[PDB]
Amino acid sequence: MIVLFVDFDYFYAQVEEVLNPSLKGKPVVVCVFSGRFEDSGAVATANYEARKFGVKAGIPIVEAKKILPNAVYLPMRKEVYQQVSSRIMNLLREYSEKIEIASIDEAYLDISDKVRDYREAYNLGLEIKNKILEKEKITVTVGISKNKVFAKIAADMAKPNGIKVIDDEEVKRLIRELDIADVPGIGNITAEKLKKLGINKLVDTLSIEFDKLKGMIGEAKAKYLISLARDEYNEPIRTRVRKSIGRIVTMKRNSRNLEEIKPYLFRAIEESYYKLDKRIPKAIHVVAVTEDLDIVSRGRTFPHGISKETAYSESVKLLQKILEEDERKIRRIGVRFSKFI
DNA sequence: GGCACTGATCGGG
DNA sequence: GCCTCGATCAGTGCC
Ligand SMILES: Nc1ccn([C@H]2C[C@H](O)[C@@H](COP(=O)(O)OP(=O)(O)OP(=O)(O)O)O2)c(=O)n1
Ligand SMILES: [Ca+2]
Ligand SMILES: [Ca+2]
Ligand SMILES: [Ca+2]
Repeated sequence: MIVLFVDFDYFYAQVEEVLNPSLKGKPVVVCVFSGRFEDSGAVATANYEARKFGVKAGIPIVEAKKILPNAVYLPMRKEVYQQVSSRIMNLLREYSEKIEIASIDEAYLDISDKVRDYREAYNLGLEIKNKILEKEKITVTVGISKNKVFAKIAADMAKPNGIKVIDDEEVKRLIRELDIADVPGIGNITAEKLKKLGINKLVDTLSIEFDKLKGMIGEAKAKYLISLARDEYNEPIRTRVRKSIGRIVTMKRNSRNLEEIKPYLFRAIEESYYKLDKRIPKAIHVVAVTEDLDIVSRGRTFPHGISKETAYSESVKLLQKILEEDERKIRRIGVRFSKFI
């Protein structure tokens, strides 16, 4: 088919600029402050003026300040970005009945029934860009190609404030030339399991015999890569259904005292029910992040919905199970809810 | 043998 | 750091 992928530019930082245009041209850094002490936490994202100098998503706020001590550091206002995002997604709904909202700032549209060729798709992407800038003053990047994967690769290639088509010949080109590490779904861990098999371009997956592949990276990832390499990857645009909702907070200090952990757990439950809104979950998981940043979790499913009160008692029992079965101290604690009615 | 669960892992935003 | 974060894996109960 023809797939049009849309990815909002430096999204959180850009929303802050739209709400305060005085920020334009200055380096802006959106931060997630944990609360342990002044400037503990991580950068969620930064605009290009800050990113130019190495201030990127994930780094410690303290490291960012080392690099650009005079930048504007703003606390993440996720609920604001979520509202702006919801409005832009509503705009995209008008350009295709088949839309897949992939995350807070990305969506795929199947525009097969809306255009005959790539020339026409390109024009449709420009139209969408202009509509989003018109209504919300947000810039975005558009990628277009024959499937979801190469559409995303296109947008990657053209950001910021871009638009690009990857046509059939170029798809055949990329299967040959593009490094596997640049293929969506290959991370550091799988990339280096591939290097260690010698695989470094997509075409190579087709000459290695399946089980050396499957054996090392898994059945699913092997099939995925092979289908891309055969130019046979087809995955429809499907509406996404939220499968879980939760909240995990950082404690003021590592601990494995139940009475000390409890107040953070109950706050996580409270904030989680607020986010659930009308969704009633049948499953609850307590989730612990250990001092060495590992993640442990224990859950229970009920043949019925979980009332806040049942969430409160069950969560303590689940936290207790985690304390027995793992002796590392806990750094972050929260819950996730799922299996909605 | 293979389906339905579970917690851990991996890739990603 | 936190997720309006989900998919897939190995280990297992089960038919
Ligand atoms: N480790 C990360 C990565 C991303 N985000 C959030 C903030 C980003 O703005 C948003 C979108 O991700 P991109 O990965 O799309 O980030 P920008 O949109 O920030 O980057 P770009 O303009 O390159 O797309 O998700 C986050 O909180 N933590
Ligand atoms: Ca994105
Ligand atoms: Ca983006
Ligand atoms: Ca990559």
